[PDB]
Amino acid sequence: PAVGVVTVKTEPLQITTELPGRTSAYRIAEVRPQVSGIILK
Amino acid sequence: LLGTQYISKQEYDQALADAQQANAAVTAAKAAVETARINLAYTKVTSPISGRI
Repeated sequence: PAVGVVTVKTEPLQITTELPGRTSAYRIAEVRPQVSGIILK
Repeated sequence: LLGTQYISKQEYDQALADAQQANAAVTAAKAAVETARINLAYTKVTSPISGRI
């Protein structure tokens, strides 16, 4: 009986959440006419 | 009336005052008139562009 052995200790682990998501500008503005009428150009 | 100094330069000032502003009121008017007329121009819808309707 001789086996490869790895004695266990405390190992700091920074592995953490890998979770979902969607992305957005910021920077996610719009252009809304504040003056009404016909678009000339 | 100011040539021979028959009024008050003050007075003439006042006269020009309205005569100044008066037309401005006119300006306030013609600006006004066009406004609605413009709307009456809005009525009778103009194609803002050209092409097949």
